[PDB]
Amino acid sequence: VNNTKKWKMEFDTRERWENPLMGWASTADPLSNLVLTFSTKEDAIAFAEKNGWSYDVEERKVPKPKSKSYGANFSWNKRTRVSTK
Amino acid sequence: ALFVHRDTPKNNPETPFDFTPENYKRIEAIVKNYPEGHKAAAVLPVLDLAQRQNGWLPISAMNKVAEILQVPPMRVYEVATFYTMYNRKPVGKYHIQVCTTTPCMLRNSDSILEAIQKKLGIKVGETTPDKLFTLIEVECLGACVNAPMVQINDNYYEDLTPKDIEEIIDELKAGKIPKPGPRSGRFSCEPAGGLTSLTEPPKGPGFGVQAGL
Amino acid sequence: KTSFGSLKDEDRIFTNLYGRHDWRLKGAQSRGDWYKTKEILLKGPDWILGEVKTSGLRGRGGAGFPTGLKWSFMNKPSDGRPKYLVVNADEGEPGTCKDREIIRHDPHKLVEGCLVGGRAMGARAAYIYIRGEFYNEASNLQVAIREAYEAGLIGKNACGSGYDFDVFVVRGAGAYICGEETALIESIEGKQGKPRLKPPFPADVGVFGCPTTVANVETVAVSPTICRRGGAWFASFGRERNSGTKLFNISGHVNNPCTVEEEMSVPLKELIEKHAGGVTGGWDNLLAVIPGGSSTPLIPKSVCETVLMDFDALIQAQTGLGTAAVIVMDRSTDIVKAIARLIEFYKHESCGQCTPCREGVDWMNKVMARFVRGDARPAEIDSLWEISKQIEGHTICALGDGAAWPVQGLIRHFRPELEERMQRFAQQHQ
Ligand SMILES: NC(=O)C1=CN([C@@H]2O[C@H](COP(=O)(O)OP(=O)(O)OC[C@H]3O[C@@H](n4cnc5c(N)ncnc54)[C@H](O)[C@@H]3O)[C@@H](O)[C@H]2O)C=CC1
Ligand SMILES: Cc1cc2nc3c(=O)[nH]c(=O)nc-3n(C[C@H](O)[C@H](O)[C@H](O)COP(=O)(O)O)c2cc1C
Ligand code: SF4
Ligand code: FES
Repeated sequence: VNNTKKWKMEFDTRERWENPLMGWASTADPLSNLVLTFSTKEDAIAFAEKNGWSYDVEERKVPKPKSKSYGANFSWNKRTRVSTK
Repeated sequence: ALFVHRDTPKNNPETPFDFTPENYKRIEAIVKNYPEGHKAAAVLPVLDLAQRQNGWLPISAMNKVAEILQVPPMRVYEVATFYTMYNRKPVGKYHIQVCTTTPCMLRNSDSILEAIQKKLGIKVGETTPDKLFTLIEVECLGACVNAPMVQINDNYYEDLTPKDIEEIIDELKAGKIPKPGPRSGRFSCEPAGGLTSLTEPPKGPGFGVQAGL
Repeated sequence: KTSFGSLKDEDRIFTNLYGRHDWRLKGAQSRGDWYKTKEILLKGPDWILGEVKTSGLRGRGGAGFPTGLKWSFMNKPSDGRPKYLVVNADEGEPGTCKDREIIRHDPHKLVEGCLVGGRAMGARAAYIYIRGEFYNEASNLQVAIREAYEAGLIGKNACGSGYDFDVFVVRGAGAYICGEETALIESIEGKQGKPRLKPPFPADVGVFGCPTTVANVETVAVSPTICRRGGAWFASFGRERNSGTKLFNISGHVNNPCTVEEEMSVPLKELIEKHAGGVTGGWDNLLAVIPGGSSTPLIPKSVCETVLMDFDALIQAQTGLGTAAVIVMDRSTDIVKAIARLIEFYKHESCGQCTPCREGVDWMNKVMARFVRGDARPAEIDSLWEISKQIEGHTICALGDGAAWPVQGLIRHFRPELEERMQRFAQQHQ
């Protein structure tokens, strides 16, 4: 989860097409590889508003805390018995 | 020796296996030993029962044990490939199991393994061409003070010399069944030159019983 | 008492250890078994647990946990679930054949131990997980259990005490790891015998999900004798925290390999030369002794001269007591071949569940198989030591420890013999 730590700003992907000579991915988009890194969401929003970029924000999707129990694999009456180990 | 199955014509889910009805009553008595709702706990006896009716486990005994216990067939395949008794290949009618761990290797189980090899004309893992003797090499059978020893199908043959195992094989080829005991002078596990203990008669009920009982 | 051993025949628990008397019910009641069992049952769980705590009984399975402290984990109120005593009758340890003798020759003692122990722990039934290889012993035990039901000693209103108690026998199917208590639980439940992690301990989550105490055949069978003879009688043998009597299996390179009941802190040399007729070729022919079955580190001749056969004096001798199974090895032994065969046993008997045992026990078997031939160099000895220290302590159950300890004992006491083996390989193959 070390790649899910900091906020990122990317841009909309523009056209990539085939080079007629070699078959490479040609582009006309200067901002096609521009990925910016921000500590918090509001620093990213402030950097987008400072540069006149129309932005949209997706909120951080955090994994909810699960209830883990090893002995629950070996219950008396519940369906959470494992059939093998 | 493999742990994946390939359908041979004699081992497939269309191989005829089915229990006898007295074995169905035995399976009912097995399943009544476990709590209601834990019928899967009867996988290990019933499958072993399938090894006693048939001699080995095709993949129809495993599927039948899976079906009559309402367990998935993989959960029977795991039990069949985990535990070393379940013969997933047909063995001979007498399944000779020589123990070669350290308390038996120190008392020369190598000479007895060589004796069974040079007697039957086979080696470890092979079955004799009449399908009567299968020789393999097993770990500690739990008869260490009676070393060296072998197991044949239920029975421990203990304190063996190569002549003793030659004679046991000779009378297994003749149809009789020998006595599962130490082929030396002693009876079960006592010191071989007479009792060093338990010579006095046992006391009986009431001896040494504390007050207030 | 200061010197221990020379146990008297009147002070024996396992009378008819040798099969010389009638193992059935009319023979067993004529030897003190099933006598005043109802008066043991009626005095409650707390009295029986106190008599087991007073006696100082430790776990005869081999780890030596205090038996009263272990069984008092069940003295707790019912939470709807039933409670189970489970008898560990697997006995897969090389060297160890004592539980075979208890089941084969004193089966009613085990059945009365099931009844008394399950009364102490409030248990509903006894699942005797017997070894699958012990078929004749299992039918032997089933005959005794039929005799116990037909006499009304167990079952409905067991011994006339108003206590309902069943005794079941589950046969194994050929796995040494199914003697480990959680893997034995998983084997009773119809699965692969793979050990559970701890916690939950089996007193919390055990067989079928129930409160469950797994205990050895010996620590269960000696419990009616502790209840009848008193706990102080059992604590009056052996050293302090090393109380009682013990079955010993002296096998290997002795004159008379045998099972013997002996007092707890007996000297090893006295036990060997008194009950087994001594080492073959004399005591000066002694090379090593594996004191307590395969899992314990071996000890050489200079430790075997003075050592006591209990838990604590063998821990101080940097080995363990274990199952008190004495494997004696004379000077004619290729000791590397014996230890490498023992490591081969531990890779054949290893359930494959966690990484350090599944990979490192096979890797130790490959290294030990090259050490037999000497096809190595001395820097691989210390490396092998490190491999054992990466298996020991990091595994789920103690079979990784029991695979690491023979390697560590062989290195610690016979590093020069390994080095001369490898240098003579080097000078005869180069
Ligand atoms: N008799 C035989 O055939 C064999 C015996 N062994 C012996 O087994 C020993 C290892 O046994 P283990 O059970 O793995 O060792 P040990 O760490 O776990 O535990 C011994 C007993 O004490 C109980 N216990 C310990 N701490 C507890 C706690 N905090 N709460 C509740 N219960 C607790 C456990 O449930 C177990 O029954 C080895 O030292 C070896 O001597 C090994 C192989 C074969
Ligand atoms: C790999 C392994 C195998 C074991 N096998 C047995 C066994 O066969 N019989 C036994 O009584 N204990 C065996 N034990 C010890 C048990 O874990 C447990 O401590 C014992 O069975 C019950 O506790 P007790 O010593 O108080 O009776 C084994 C332990 C391990 C790690
Ligand atoms: S260390 Fe070995 S014996 Fe233990 S759980 Fe892992 S594979 Fe099993
Ligand atoms: S070592 Fe062969 S029976 Fe235990």
